[PDB]
This record gives sequence, structure tokens and C-alpha cells, in this order.
Amino acid sequence: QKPNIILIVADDLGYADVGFNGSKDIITPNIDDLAKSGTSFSDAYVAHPFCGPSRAALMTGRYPHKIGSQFNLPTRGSNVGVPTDAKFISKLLNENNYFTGALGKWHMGDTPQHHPNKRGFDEYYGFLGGGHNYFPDQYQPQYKKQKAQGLKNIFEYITPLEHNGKEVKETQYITDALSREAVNFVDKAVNKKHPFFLYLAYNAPHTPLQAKDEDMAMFPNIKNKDRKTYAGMVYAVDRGVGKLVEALKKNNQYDNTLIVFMSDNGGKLSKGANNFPLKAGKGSTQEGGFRVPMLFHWPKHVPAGKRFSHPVSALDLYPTFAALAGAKVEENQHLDGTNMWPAFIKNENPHKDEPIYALRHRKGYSDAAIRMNQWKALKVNQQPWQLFNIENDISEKHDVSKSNKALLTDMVREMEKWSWDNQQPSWFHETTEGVNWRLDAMPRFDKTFKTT
Amino acid sequence: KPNIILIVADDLGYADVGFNGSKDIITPNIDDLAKSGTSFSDAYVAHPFCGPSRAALMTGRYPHKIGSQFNLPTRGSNVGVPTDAKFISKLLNENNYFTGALGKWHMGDTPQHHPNKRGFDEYYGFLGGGHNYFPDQYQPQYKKQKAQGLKNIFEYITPLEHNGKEVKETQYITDALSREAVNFVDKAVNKKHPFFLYLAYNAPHTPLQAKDEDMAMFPNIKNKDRKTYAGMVYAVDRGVGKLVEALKKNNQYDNTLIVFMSDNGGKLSKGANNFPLKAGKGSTQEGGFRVPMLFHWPKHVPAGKRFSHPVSALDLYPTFAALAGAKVEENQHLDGTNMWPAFIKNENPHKDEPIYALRHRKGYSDAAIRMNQWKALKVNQQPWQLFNIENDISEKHDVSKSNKALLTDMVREMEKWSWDNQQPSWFHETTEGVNWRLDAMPRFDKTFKTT
Amino acid sequence: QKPNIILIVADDLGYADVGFNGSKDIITPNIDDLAKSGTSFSDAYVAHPFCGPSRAALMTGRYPHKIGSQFNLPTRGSNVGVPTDAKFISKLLNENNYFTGALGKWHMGDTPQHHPNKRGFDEYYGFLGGGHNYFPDQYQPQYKKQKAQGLKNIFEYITPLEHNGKEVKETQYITDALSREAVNFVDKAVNKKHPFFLYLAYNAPHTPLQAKDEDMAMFPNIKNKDRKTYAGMVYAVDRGVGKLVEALKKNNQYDNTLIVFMSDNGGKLSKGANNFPLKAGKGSTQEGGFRVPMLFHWPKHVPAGKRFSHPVSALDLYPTFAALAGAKVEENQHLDGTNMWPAFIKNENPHKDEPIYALRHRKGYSDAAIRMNQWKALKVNQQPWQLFNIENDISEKHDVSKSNKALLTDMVREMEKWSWDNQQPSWFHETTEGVNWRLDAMPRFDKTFKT
Ligand SMILES: [Ca+2]
Ligand SMILES: [Ca+2]
Ligand SMILES: [Ca+2]
Repeated sequence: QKPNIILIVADDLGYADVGFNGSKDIITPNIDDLAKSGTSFSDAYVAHPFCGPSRAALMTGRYPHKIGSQFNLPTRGSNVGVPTDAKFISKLLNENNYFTGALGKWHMGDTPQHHPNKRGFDEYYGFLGGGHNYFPDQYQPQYKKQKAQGLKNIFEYITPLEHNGKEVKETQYITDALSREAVNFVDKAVNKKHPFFLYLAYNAPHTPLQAKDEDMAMFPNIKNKDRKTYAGMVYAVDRGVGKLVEALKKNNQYDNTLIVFMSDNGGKLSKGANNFPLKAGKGSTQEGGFRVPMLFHWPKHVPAGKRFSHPVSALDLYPTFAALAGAKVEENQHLDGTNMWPAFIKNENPHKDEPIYALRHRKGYSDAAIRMNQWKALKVNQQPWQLFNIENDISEKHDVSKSNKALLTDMVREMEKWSWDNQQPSWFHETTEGVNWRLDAMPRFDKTFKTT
Repeated sequence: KPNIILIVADDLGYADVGFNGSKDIITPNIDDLAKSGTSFSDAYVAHPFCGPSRAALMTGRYPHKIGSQFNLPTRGSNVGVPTDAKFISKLLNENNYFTGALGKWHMGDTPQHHPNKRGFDEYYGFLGGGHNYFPDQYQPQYKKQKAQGLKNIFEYITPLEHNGKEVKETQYITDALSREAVNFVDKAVNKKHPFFLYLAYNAPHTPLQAKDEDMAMFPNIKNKDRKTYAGMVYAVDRGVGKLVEALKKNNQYDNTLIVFMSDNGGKLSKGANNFPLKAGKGSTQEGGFRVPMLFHWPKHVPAGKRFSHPVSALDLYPTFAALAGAKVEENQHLDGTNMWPAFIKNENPHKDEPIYALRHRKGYSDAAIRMNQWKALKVNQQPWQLFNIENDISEKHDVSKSNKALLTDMVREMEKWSWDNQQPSWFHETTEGVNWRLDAMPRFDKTFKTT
Repeated sequence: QKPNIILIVADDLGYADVGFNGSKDIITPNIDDLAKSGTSFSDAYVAHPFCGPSRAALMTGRYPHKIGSQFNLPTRGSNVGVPTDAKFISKLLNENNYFTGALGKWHMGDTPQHHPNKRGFDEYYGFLGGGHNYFPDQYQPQYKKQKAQGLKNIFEYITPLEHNGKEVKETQYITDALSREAVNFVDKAVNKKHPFFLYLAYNAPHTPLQAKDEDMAMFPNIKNKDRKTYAGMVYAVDRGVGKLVEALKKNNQYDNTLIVFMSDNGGKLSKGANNFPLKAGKGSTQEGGFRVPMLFHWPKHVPAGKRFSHPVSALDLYPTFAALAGAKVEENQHLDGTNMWPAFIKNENPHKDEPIYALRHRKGYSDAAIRMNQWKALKVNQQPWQLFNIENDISEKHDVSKSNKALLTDMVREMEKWSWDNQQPSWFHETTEGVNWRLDAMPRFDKTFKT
């Protein structure tokens, strides 16, 4: 009776780069099949506008700020990671009988205690850092050359992939390999006779922009070189989703599986993505940076052919997956999301009269976002707080703060209140970022929460 | 095992009760408890303002040791006095006591920081730093703001609660809290365990709002604010009388230890008087953290006496624990002492031991050390001063120049004591925390410099 | 079957100040006996180039940076110490049946929970601070005079020694007393019928430079006054080692005991030491500061008359002692060392293709060191990173970074990677050091890891 759960996460997939969310040029039929026979979300938000903190939030069900994970891990490697006392959704499900697998991108710590096998994943196949070169014919020779030279700090994008701690020699284009291993996983799950949970973390369409010629050949009308490469990268994900769906059907798993497909953040416009109609992209507190595509699919439980128009947070997946699995959640875990299912079924706002936050730090100041009901408050580029009616003004073109003073001020002060239990960052993505953090007396919330 | 009542007035000045020298405000019911018990001429709180003082009372620890050196953010927060420091209420509750808290909290409004999770079976009051006194005034303002859609409403006008459910209060807040203190000790009769009551009045803290009937009792007080203040204190005294008539009615009075005190010194610009002490609220001068206190407990606490040796608010935790038969573990790191053995023998419970105060400011800190007859003072970025506080209670005569070695030794022991102070877990305003970080605080290089 | 273990640690013993490690002037025959019938180490490194952090590392098996112990404890006293959640090697061995003793210098916290008896030492005899005056005839009168004056913050070098928390009145030159108590310990261990572990932490030859006339009389050819005093101090250690060895033989303990003799850091050149052929000394990331003498001795298990030429870290003693004792180590402990025994027996590098680090903080910047295989990277005096082939260039005279850019950069980046789990310091050795730490936004790893 308890359903299987598949969380598919594309990396830097732009808002307009799947068909079901308005793509005019990239075609994603297998992903679209899941949308057409399920529900898509027009107001889905991640907890942070870039990779590491967004992913920390997905797994922990907590705003990354609450657990010191506001920054990506140090790009050249580290002995730190998402804190081990915050129980991952995989570990919870595993403790309630689920068979658990994770594939592809991790970027939440490479130490023994931060490794997927210790965060409640029985199976893991992928690469532990922030991304990876896509062609083994290219990356394996570079790693061979650097290792034989004696070097220990080798760029994590060319290191060998692993399976449960043992290295492997990958042969296929990485997107295809991860898809293949997703098939292998759900095939292994047939014999287990428990429900299963799969975290499928594709690196596509994250840099570097490397695509197969066979995928790029499907977009002859895309004249721009990078956009074409990107299109091929996304299509490879779509082929993967089709390959996984044929395997689920083969095993009679398809009907009792909740599939969630989403992005971890907004697309990067300078690396082939499109976020139409949203402003800006990756790393912004504008909508482009943390409003993402999402679909649910689960026959007879998730309504087919619908589009859910109320705010949903990536933080909601933790308690929602838990509720659907029959897993008790303790109050000592401090989950920032909500079980969105009661409100989803009744077609009501699961965050009625409640804020959804984004807060991205920069050098000496912070950009911020608040989404509640129809309203979107925006703090960006050291400007005064702006307010938009995001239902009417999705592109954030018309600041109506001047005629809503009390409402905006109230929203900012509630964020100010919310800020106090944010931990100091446990790391930064670069050594100079942490020096500057300390030099600038951060967080400079005097700037961030100043009002009229 | 005795019942225990800790009554705490908020910003009650040193000279604003009769038993501690008031010439103008009259407090007969409070004075009754003094007359038939023991008052304390050298009683000190752990910090010269509300939040950290109260954190210390409940935890038995200097607030600096647990990151609670500042009042909680004035516009609300998700933080509070850390949950791993067990409150005296929780300890007593685990040793069979029925536990109640009334009025002011100001130690965290989250589920895990709420009174019901800090070991209080009953709670009636308001969770923030204070409250407007008249429901006729505050409830319409809250109705208007709530219907407007606003979520960050000023905590002084929000509705009071009883164990997490809201209520619609009808009386002047001081009288309501007194009434609920009666209701509590009445509920305690049927329980047949001993009880503990934390009665945290907001009077005479701002705003200065008094009943006309109380102000009418001070026709000779010409100053408007002092009159209002006087009426506010008198309302507390009426409350204490109403509680005492209830204790007698239930035959609880004879087996109850009542402690009446202030959380800190009075604020001179808001109607208080701290005579004969210098300065007031927030100072490391005596005015800021030397407070009135009485114990009352028939046959156990001597009647009509005045105890002249130093006592700390930190002492109430282990002293209440000892009197209740509650074991205290060393892993708790209590900074106070069980003052009862020394109290009975009329000896100094802190003989040859310092009592500290340390209040932070913008880019520097003021400090105080009280040991035996001596009072060391660091204030206003001046050199350390020393006073013989037995002879010189008003701190008029700095005798540091002729006691160099002693002063230096005292400061160095404070310097030693400072190292396990945690970084603050919050500040009362966002700018205070920014400045803390900008100024590289604590600037203990200034605070512990000697010559 | 399970061996006894003795860790003898001299304090600030210079690289060239024992015979077995090249001394031409100081003579140390009993120490040399252990070298001659065992193995010495030419490439032995401690975890930090000064006392407190080095010792924290020895006991915890962790780089002191990982546990907030990068600085010596506050010189005038404190309520902090090496964190209690990092299990000491003594506690581990004690939990696996060993009888445990510690002698002399502690300098890892003087509070109840940081005291030797709570860090897994059944027996303790010594002084809790960073050093001590050597002659009871001199120091006890000064302490008597200051205590009777009323002072509480008395210089830790003159305070009385203790035995398991009770004070004593020591009569002998401190080095001789500690040696005597080491005898007393191994005599007490005979009756126990378990294996034993002894941490013998001499303060010699740390300042102050105080020696017996009888020891100084053995070096008539040393014309320099301080070097002679120093020589006598080291000789007193050597007499102690002989006195301990005669006791081990008397009890038939000698043959089944692993004796490790080492220094906690490099010698201080301005206080009588010699670090030949190494550059600089105490507190430097040059070799002089953290490359130290070490010998192992254990008959039939440790090869006799050999000299091990591969890198060994003080961090290795924790897991190596554990493995030899049959004590399981959990991964949750985060040991930074390795069990060096498999590689030691095969005469292979126990840290093949693995770095050994040093990182000493200063005012506004940090000096650093990396030792891997033949290479030594050096960050000193705010200069660019240097690289030496330490096999060819032990004195660090010839920077070959200009022709090995990729290798140096790779080494620094691996240190940069390693730095991220370093905790903020939990204390500093002086109040102004911590203020400056905060003012200068430390750690300034932007300077420390620039390439
Ligand atoms: Ca991403
Ligand atoms: Ca107060
Ligand atoms: Ca030393």
C-alpha cells in the first residue's frame, strides 16, 4: 500500500526549458507525458537560488540558513558537509522500511560521515562534488595524466565516479549512465518487496555545456551554439526519464510510484538556459533564481492534466514524503516546510497567510525574497525593498510598495524575526568569501531589514 | 517539603518599598512579610536589566555563560534561553512540585522555549518584555491591527494566554495576575503535592499606567510620573495582600517560602527611586543590580531581622533545590550557592568569593565586582575604581589609589572568570549585533586593563 | 600479553640536546641506552610548535585546530580546557583495563571536568599550569607570603603541587620528584595485575632555567652560563630516566613496556637550547619549531640499534598505542594520525603520499608548514610559499619553488582543503590576542593559502 517515491532533480534547468512549463524550442516528450497525466506547479519555489543550499534543504526539510549551509561547499574540496544531526529524508524513509538509492550529484560533503551511504542511501552511484565532465573519453585521460604526475587536489569534475565507495570506469555519456543506473536500481527494487525511494540528481544541464551529437541533431532550428548544446543536454535527461518510465511499467511499479521532477534552482542565462517569463536567473532573489518547474505524477492519487497555481516549497517534500510513507516526524527536527498534501487535494494554498523565503548572501550585504499569497517582496542590489503582485506581475516590472507601506514593512519585520535562529555559516565556497564575511561583520541585517 | 513563591517586580527601585526605606510609597502587605521575616540589605541580581536577570534566576547561571547577555529582539524572534540549561521550575516539577508561572516571560516565545516546556504546569501571562495595563485600551488596537492583516504586532498589546490558548482579559493587568496567583494556590490545595509559583509582575515597568483608585492614595506626590509609579507599586502591594489572604485561607501560608524581589534597579527617568544607591537600571553602579529582597517562612526564616551579607539571585536555584530535596548534578554548572547554611548561622554565604555584573555597551563593557566589604567598578571607560561598600554605599570615595594589589587581583579573577562566557546568541536590536561584530566584541582588553 | 606504555615528554628539549640525536656537549647516557637498544626517529614531528596545542594533540590524537585548542590556555588562569568530548588516550586505555598515571605538567585545563582524574588518569602528581619553579626552598615561601596577603590570582609557577586533588608539600628539585613519583607509580602497578600507562610530563628544560649544582658540575667545559644551566636540567631528566629504568627492571616490567621518549616542541634558542642542524626553534613552522627527538624502546618488538628515517607524527601515538593495547577506536573520534606500526615494522613511510601539517597563528596572519615525502612547504614571515627538498636541505637554505610551481600549489590547496574543519579558537593565551584575532578577521587564510 505505501507508495514508492522518485525525486528527479535537474541541475540549473531553466523555467522555460521543458515543454510542460512553456518551452517553445526544446522538446521533452517523456517529461511532458508525466505532466499531461499528472499535475504541474506554476508557483514552485526552492529554498535557495543555487545548488548546495537548495539540495541541503531538499534532503533536510530545513532552510539551509538554519543549519549553517548557506553557501556551496569549498570548490577545491573540504572535510565539512551538511550537519549529520539533521536527519535526511532518505534516512527517515530507510528507517521506515524503504529501499533507498541516490544517483549522480551529491555536493553535501565527501567525508565518511557525510557520504550518501551514511545519510540513509543503501545504494549510491555518482560523483560527490558540484558537477562533472560528461564524456569519459575526455575526462578519464586528464585524470590519468594528473594522478601519475603525483597531484592530490585534482579538479572534482574529472575524478572517477563511484558505486558505494568503490571507484568505477564509466563508459557512457554521464546523463545516460545515471539513467541506466536508475533502471538498474528500480530493477533491484523488485526483489526487495519493500517500497523504494530514489534520489535521481542529474548534473544536466549544469556546465560544462557538453552534449551528444545525436541529441543536438534533434534541434536543427536552434541557431545559437550554446542553446543548441543545452537543448541536447536537456533532451538526454528526457530520454533518461523515458528509459526509467519503461522500466517502472515493466516491473508494475509505475502505478504505485510518486514521481517528482524539478530543478534545484533557476537556469543560468549565460550558459544556455531560458527562464521566461521570469526576471534574471541562477542565484537571484528575483523569481528567475528560485522559482522552478515541478510536476507530481502518481495515478489515481495525483489528478491528471491539472496545473496547481498555489505556492509550494521544496521544503514541503520532506514532511509530505514522510506523511505519504507513514513515517512519524519529531518536533525536535524543526522542519520549515509543511505537509502540502491536505491542501493539494482540496486545491487550497498550502502556505495560506505564510511566507516563503529566499536569502542569498553577497559581499557585505544580502539579497532577499518573500512570497506570501499574491505578494512578492524583493530586496536586491542594495535597493529599497520592493513589492509586486506576483499573480499579476510575474516578470516583476511594477513596484507597488509606495501604495502598500504597512504590508511591506510587516513582511520584512517577519523575515527579520525569522532571521535570528539562522546559524553562522559553517563554511564558504571560497576562502576569500569567509574572510570578507568576517571583515564585513556579516550578516549585515541592518541593511537587509531596513524599512520606510 | 515547603511550597515556594518567587514574586518578582519589574524595575522596582531600591527605595520604592517601605521595608527598604520608602518615605512616600506605602506597601503595607509587602512590609508585613518583611516585619515577620528577613529582608536583605545586600541582595544582587546577575545583570542590571530584565532578560538576562530573569534567565539567571531560572537557570541559576550567569547569563553570560549561556549566551543570554542581551534582552531578546524587541520585535520578536525564534530564539530563547537555551533548552539544555534546566530551569528551576523543571527541576522542582521532576521532584513532585505543582508548578505555575504568571505574567512576564521574556525568555523565548517558540514551542520549546514556552513556559509549559520549561517545567511550568500552569502559565497565565504575556510572553514578551512587557504589556499595556488596560484591556479597554490595548484590545481595540490589537483588533484593528489583526483585521488589517498584520502579523508583526507590538507584543505589548497582544492578547494574554493561559497554557497556549488566548484569553480576553478584563481587569488592570497587575490585578489580573494577582487574581490568577490566587486561582493557582487554590488549584494547589486539591493537588496534595508542594507547589512552586513564579509571579512575574510587569509593574512598575513602562508604560506608566495606573488606576485612579491607586493614584488617589498618594495626594501628596506632586510629580505626575512618580504618582503614576506609586499607584503601580501599590497595585502590586494589593496583589501581594490578596495572595497572602488566599494562602492563609488554605493553611498554605505557614509552610510556604515567599521571596519578594526586583529583577533589577529602577529607572529614574520612569518614576523610580534608588536611594541611597547611585544611578539605576542597566548600570554596574549599585543602583542597577542591587535590589530589595525579603524571605518569609514562619519558624524557619527569622522574623523581624535584616540580613547584611551579600546574596545573589543565582543562589535561589540551589537554595530552592536543597529545601525541596532535589539533587543538583555538577554537569549543570550552577554559578550560585546554597545560601541556607550560611543564612541560618548569620555568616557571609559568599565569604571570600566574588559576585559579578557585566553589562555590554557600544564598543566596550561596564563591570562590577562585589567581594566581602569591597566593590570594584568599571564604568564609562574610566579606570577601575574601588569602594568600601560597607562604609560608602553611594560609591562617593574611590580608594583604589591605596589598594592597588587588591583591585588588580579582583580584576584578574574576573578576567579569569570571563573565558567561558559564550558569544551572545542574540541581541535586542539588529544594529546592536552588527556593532558587536564591527567592534570585535567583547573588548575585554579595555574591560580588564590594570595599573 | 598486552604491553605497558610509557610516554616521556620533555618540555622544549632542543633537537641537538640529547646524545642519540647528535649532542656534542650535553650527555644523556640513560636516554641513550634506550636509543642504543631501540629505534630513534630522524623525522618525528609534533602537531604544533608550542606546548599546549602539542600536548592537546598527543592526548586527543587530533590536530589542535580541529578542537579549538590552537593557543596555550590563558596564562593567568581560566575555566576552559581541551574539550571533554574528545576522548583522551588515557581514558581509552583505562576503559580497556589499563592502570593510568600522569606526572608533572598538564596545561590542558584546571576545572573539575578538565582535571587529569576526569581525563582517565587513575593517578596524578604534578602542577596543572604551563610550568613551575624547580626549587621548593624558593617557591613555597613566595606562595605562603602571597596567600596570607589574601591574593587569589597567584602565579601558577609557584603554587603547590598536588596528588589526585589534595595539595602536597614537595621537598625535592621538581625534576627529581617527578622521577621519584614515576618510580612510585610503576611500583604501585606491580600489585594491580593489569597493564599500565604512564604519561611522564617533565617541565625540564622549560624556563625558568634552574638547575642543581651537582648536575651543572658535570659540564665544566660548558662556558656559557645559560647553556650550562640547561645542560644540568637535561641531565636531571636523564638521571630520572635511569631511576625509572632501574625500577622497571626490578619489577620485571622493562621487557614488556613500550617506552616513548620525546619533546613536545623545538627548543628555545634564547633559553639554552640547540636545534642543530635545524633552522630557528620554538613556535616556528621552520623545522626547528616542530621536528623533535623521539625514540621507541620495547625489547624483541622494536628493533634495537636502528634509526627510522620516514616521517612520523605525534598524532600517530594515539591509534598506535590503541592498536597495541587491543583498544577499538571509533570513526566518530576523527583521529588525524595513523597506526604507524605496520609501516614501522616493514620500514616503509607510514605517511607515504600524505601531508603532515603545522599551523601557528600570529597577529593578523599565520605561519604554516607541510611535510610530504621528500618535500617541505613553508609559509613564514608573510613571505611567498617556499619549497625545500628536506632530504637534501634539512637546514632549509635552498628554496626550489621557482622550479616546482604545480607541486607547491597542489600542496597548499590540500592544506586549504584541510583547513575548513578547523574550529574557531575556544580561547587565547592573552586577552589582547583574542581581541586582535577578532579585529583582524582571523583566520586570514586568504594570505595563508595564496598562490
Ligand atoms: Ca544548480
Ligand atoms: Ca526589569
Ligand atoms: Ca614546550
